[PDB]
Amino acid sequence: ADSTITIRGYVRDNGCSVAAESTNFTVDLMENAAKQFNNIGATTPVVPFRILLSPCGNAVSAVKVGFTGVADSHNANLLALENTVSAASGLGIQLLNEQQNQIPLNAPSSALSWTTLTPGKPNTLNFYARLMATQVPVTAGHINATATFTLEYQ
Amino acid sequence: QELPPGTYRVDIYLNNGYMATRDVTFNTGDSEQGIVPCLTRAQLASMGLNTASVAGMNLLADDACVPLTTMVQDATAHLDVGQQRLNLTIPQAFMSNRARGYIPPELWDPGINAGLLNYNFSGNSVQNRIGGNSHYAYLNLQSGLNIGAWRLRDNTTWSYNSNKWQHINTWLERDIIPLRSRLTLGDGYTQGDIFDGINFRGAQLASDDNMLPDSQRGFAPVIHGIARGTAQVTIKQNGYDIYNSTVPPGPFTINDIYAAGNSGDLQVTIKEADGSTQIFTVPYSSVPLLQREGHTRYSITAGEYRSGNAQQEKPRFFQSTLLHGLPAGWTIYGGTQLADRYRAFNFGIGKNMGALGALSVDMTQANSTLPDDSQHDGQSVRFLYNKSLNESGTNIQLVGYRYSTSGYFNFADTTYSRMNYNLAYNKRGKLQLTVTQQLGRTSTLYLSGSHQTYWGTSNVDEQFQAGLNTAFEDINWTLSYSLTKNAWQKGRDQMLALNVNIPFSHWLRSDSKSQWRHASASYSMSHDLNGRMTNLAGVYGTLLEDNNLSYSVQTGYAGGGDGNSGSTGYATLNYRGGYGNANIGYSHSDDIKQLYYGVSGGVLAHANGVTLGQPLNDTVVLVKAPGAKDAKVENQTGVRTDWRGYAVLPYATEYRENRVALDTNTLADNVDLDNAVANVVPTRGAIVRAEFKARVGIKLLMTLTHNNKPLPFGAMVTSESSQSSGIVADNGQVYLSGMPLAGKVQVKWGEAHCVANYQLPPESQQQLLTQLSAECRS
Amino acid sequence: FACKTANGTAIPIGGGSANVYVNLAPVVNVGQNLVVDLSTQIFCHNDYPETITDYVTLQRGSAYGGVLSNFSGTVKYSGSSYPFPTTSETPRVVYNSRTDKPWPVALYLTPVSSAGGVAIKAGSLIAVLILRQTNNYNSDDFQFVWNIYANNDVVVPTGGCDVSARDVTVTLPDYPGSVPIPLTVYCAKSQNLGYYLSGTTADAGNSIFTNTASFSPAQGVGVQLTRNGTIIPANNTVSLGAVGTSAVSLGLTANYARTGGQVTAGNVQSIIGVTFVYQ
Amino acid sequence: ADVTITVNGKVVAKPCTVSTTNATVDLGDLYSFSLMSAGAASAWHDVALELTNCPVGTSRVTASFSGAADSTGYYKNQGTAQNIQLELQDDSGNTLNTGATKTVQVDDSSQSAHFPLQVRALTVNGGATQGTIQAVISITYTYS
Amino acid sequence: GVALGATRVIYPAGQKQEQLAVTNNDENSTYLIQSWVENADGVKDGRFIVTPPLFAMKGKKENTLRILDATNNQLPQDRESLFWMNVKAIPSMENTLQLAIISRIKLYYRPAKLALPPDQAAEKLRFRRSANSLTLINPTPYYLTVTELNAGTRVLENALVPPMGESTVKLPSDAGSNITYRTINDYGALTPKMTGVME
Repeated sequence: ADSTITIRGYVRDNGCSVAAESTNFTVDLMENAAKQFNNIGATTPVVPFRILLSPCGNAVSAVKVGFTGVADSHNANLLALENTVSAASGLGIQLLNEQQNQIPLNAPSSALSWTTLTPGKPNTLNFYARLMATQVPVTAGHINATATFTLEYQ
Repeated sequence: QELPPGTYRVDIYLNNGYMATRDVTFNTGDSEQGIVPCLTRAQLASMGLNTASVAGMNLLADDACVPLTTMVQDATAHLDVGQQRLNLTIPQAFMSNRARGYIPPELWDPGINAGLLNYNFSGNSVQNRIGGNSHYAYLNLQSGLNIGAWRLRDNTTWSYNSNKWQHINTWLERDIIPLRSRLTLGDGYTQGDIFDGINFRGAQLASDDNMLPDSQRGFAPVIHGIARGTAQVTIKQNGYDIYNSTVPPGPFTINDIYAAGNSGDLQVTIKEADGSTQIFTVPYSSVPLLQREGHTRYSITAGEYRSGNAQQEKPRFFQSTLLHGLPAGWTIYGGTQLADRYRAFNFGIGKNMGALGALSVDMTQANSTLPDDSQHDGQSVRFLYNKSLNESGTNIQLVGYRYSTSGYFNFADTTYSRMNYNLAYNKRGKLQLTVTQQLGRTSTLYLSGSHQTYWGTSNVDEQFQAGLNTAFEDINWTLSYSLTKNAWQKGRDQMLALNVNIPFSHWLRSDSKSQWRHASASYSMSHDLNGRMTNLAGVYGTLLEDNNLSYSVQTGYAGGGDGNSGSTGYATLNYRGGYGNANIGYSHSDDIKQLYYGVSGGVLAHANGVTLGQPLNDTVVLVKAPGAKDAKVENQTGVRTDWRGYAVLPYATEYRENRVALDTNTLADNVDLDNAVANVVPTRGAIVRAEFKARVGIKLLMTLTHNNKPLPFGAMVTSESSQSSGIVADNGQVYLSGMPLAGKVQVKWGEAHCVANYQLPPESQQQLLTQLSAECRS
Repeated sequence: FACKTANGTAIPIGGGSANVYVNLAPVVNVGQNLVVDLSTQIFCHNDYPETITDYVTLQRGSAYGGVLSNFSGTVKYSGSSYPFPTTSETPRVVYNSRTDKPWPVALYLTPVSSAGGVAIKAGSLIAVLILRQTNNYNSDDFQFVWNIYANNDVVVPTGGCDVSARDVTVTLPDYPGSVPIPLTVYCAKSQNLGYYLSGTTADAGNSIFTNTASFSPAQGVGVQLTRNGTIIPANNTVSLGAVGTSAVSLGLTANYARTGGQVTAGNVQSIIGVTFVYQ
Repeated sequence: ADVTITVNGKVVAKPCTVSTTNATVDLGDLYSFSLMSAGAASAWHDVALELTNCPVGTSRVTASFSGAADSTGYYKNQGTAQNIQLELQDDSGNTLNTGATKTVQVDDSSQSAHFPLQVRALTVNGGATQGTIQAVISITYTYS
Repeated sequence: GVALGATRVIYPAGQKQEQLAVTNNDENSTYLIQSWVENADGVKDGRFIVTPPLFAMKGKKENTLRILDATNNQLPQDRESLFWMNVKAIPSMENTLQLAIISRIKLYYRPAKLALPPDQAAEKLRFRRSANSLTLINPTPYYLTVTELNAGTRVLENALVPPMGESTVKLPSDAGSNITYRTINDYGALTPKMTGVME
């Protein structure tokens, strides 16, 4: 043992890279002109959007996903659009999970469920978004809104 | 779905990926919808298609309708009016820059114009028992200079015994990016690839293997495959997945794959959309001379021969080695040497058999002319075999055998003045061998050696080395055995010794605050099987906070051999500071008692001024952060910024990304940064500025109110006094770094309005962050 | 008149004429150097002393032969010395006894060098001697030639001085030590000697002889010689003084010397010659 | 020439003096994010072994590295961090696994020579877990 | 693709600042990073100041978020204090719906010189089996993050038991018998599986 090279390193646990996908509506006054379908008029060609959790860390095994945003005055489970003059009326965006069920908007941390992830290999969460009518009829206008995706780690 | 044909202002997509939006004309052709788009060459090249991949596209006009569906095999297009988009499916074999880790040429930083100086003054004093004393002092001096893209260097040293300047090296290197090579002017050296290493002083244009991405350097099986439809290709090796990427329909080519010969064979699978699989395995074995398919390494040199001996001449010469990679694991090579009294030609040819192991065999003919004007012709052929890590753990790294004729002489042999170095006892046959064997989990057996024969004498050069390493948990059991027998001497010099390394790291808590976790004991006993036997116990480690100072204490005993015994003792200190290094060692061997001493360091002379630090190493990153003081650099041991706020990074890799990060915990309480982490991409021998804007002064959080209401979100705020600035968040709060004790504040959010002013109390100096409240003007 | 010898002898061919293989012992004598003393080698007897008497003389033209064919000297015939090569006839010697008596002849050489020497290997020609035999009975006379041959490798002196050995090989230690060179020079007469070195040199000072080694020589290493404590350069005459009968060692010592830059490991060898010159 | 003397000599190479007997390399902090993929490697860190005061007659120095290795071929990690190994190279682009040797020239002016090397962390199987990295490489010099 | 340096941050009592890496791997997507600190009730009570609280990241950038203390020793120092770090990322520029990304992690304010070591807290977890429910008791001054709570073969819900307190979970009677559990350490890894000790 004439000389010795000693190596000392430390691997830090990393979180996850979250890439969001901006959803763009098209519809073009199809349902809006016809329905007119009570307050449960949640019939709109769902636009599939995904939240990319990639790449992630090896510790990230389970997380608590949940949405927060500005609710509608009529239906609390609907994300209200921008209250502008050029905007529409009597509409509220509904958010659905991969199993096509209504996700509780503005829900606390004690209501959300643990979405188990894959440690290492990239994860992907697929969600849907459609329009639900609160008032009737629906006037033609812009469809802009804002929301917030909270990723609560274990 | 479908709409009547015509011009379409539609966003163009390439394999479900947006690119650009132009007016696309659709004509009636052979497809699904019965219509085909009319695109041009200039658009497809700016879309993702590599026009060089399609032979016959350069003949078409500038705005001619390219028949992609016919001219290009396995290519389909589709227009969709339902979502206003245009889906295309081009094979990835027609795309460029597929290499993972690829770095664009324009990102490469040529560096900054600055002077260079690297000192390393060492030497030792020996106190003999019977004889007297002996002082020695050797000072290094690596001068240098960078001018944009030119790198000047000048090596020289000074010596003292018990006395003048001796010159070493002086060159001027430059990297030629368009040629992907390097131009060396002055003192240099060639590669020992084909012909033996030659020291010279002239011009050399050789390809740099450092420019290529690390996922493309070295030989590796370039996997070619053709998929019918959209498939997902995955590649496994030794049970674990190594490669994974989805590919469009049509032919494809994978020229990545990190070189790992001793990892086993590749397992490729192409799972189609339906479920059909194309299972085929490609074996892996690599010889150091092999070139990857497409890679071309060359080395044209020209100058005078410079050895440094007084018994040698300075003849003119030329050397142009060339290597190229061919499909199916084939590799051709062989350069040519032309000189005044010597010439030589080489022919390579080498293939990766894979299942039988890679092999390359080249032959070099030489027409030499010895100093006595006696011509001698001859050839020299070498063999190079390699096999991957077998199932039993058999790793045949290299089996080499070179055979030269009786009339074969190297170029260096024809550079001497007198005959009787010798030209009547040239080397005949050399046999190299290096094989490692993994013995289970915690054991590895190492084997190596050489065997040289000479024309005339029946004498043989013999070297041999075998070492078995066992790893018991934390303890590393090392046992080696060497054997060196020269021809021009008598007796076999073989040494037999074992080493036991026991680190204290895994003996305590992993979170222990004791400095004993940074230490390790090393006991070794030696015996040359000829009377002499030694034994040495020693403990070494590091100290201080950043672990710069390296200590070592070892004492032992030696005796036998020829009747010479005595106890030993050694102590070494090696410190690396932010202003330079220092190394002092002391040796005690009863009869012999010496004392080592040496201080090295690096000096940079940039535009801003001068910065001290550790000894430079070819590529050095200059940190520029005026304001910081004791700023620790992450991933860098011993690197601290000076009092000015500047620093130098001795450790920097070329043609890759280097993360220059400053540890913000070590920053002053009156200093903050806009960005503490930056990346640099230096060329070989470059000096890149790593700038970090610092803010000297008090950090404060202001609450700006306008008309009994706080300022809106996203309101820009700039200081009149200092250059520093910030952005207003919620509740009209704004964080500012490096602010004066009192000064005017400018605010502008729409089209400036608000004008603030404040005067913090001088007593609030010993606070890292004070909060206040102010108003505006209009 | 029949002759013989004990050591080697030769074979008679073409009648009474032949060569002769004899032992050599050349010693440096004052004035002239002795070559071969045939008075202790060849013995001749008369088979009929009481009926006839044989007379033998040495004619002119008797000179050396072979490599010594260019040298001169003297010849001791029956106690008296005569110029060699002989320019005239020499007195005759009576041979009338059955007892084998020696043939009193000793060839000498005239010194022309200081302490030079020529090597004579076993089987080479030495001298060409012309004899003449007569008798008292009748007037029958005939001439014949006796050539001289050596049967042992021996060096013959050329000057008034000689050495202990002419080919000595000394071995240096394992660097950078030194070893003494055993070379002594004796003289039969007080002379003013002066030897100088010659051979292949390296440096411009001509003090470092190149490493003329055979198998895998070293580099940047040469051989330098010294006496007492001073460097002895090439082509520079070193004086001894007045060398007497006692052997005087030159006092030389072989040392290692650095010629160029880098010092390649390997064996070292340098062949250095020396020539003597009278001062 | 009257007397020709042949002088035979012999120059052997003698051991130098090691100045760096315990050089230590700290990789710092790595993320599992960076070494998640298979073949991913950390940045290089230049390390050099300085050998000073080489006796006259020694122009070449050969160093023989040695250590423990795993199934990948590179040096095994004795730390808690799994699925991660260590690679050793020189300033030429050649891997120096547990055994391979390297020979360098000695500067005759300063009577010393060094070994320009480089060290990085890498993973073949991918997915480097959180843990410590402990690695000790043994090496013996052979002068010539 | 915004990513945090770690999944949790421990704040030693007495320290001035702690680092946190916010890395964006998207070369073109520009984000606006916002950050703050909530309490155990999820309300920004200004106990921890985040600097910088608002900044822009143009392309593939990186920055070091330093978190300052704003308590001046006015919190319970016998056990840990629960806080929540929130890093809000806003995509910077058609009837579109732009989403916001809040990366939410925990924030343990650990007092200086505590009694029981951190690693010796996961084995102190006690239980209370009764009816169709299970109570987890944590006497330690540490926030035990319990996960993978397997009651034999059945897998139960995750739970975070406060220090010197307790927390109940759902437990079906149609489950196993022997209780096993694993905890989340201070580094994000998993402590070895243990045995449930009720009462």
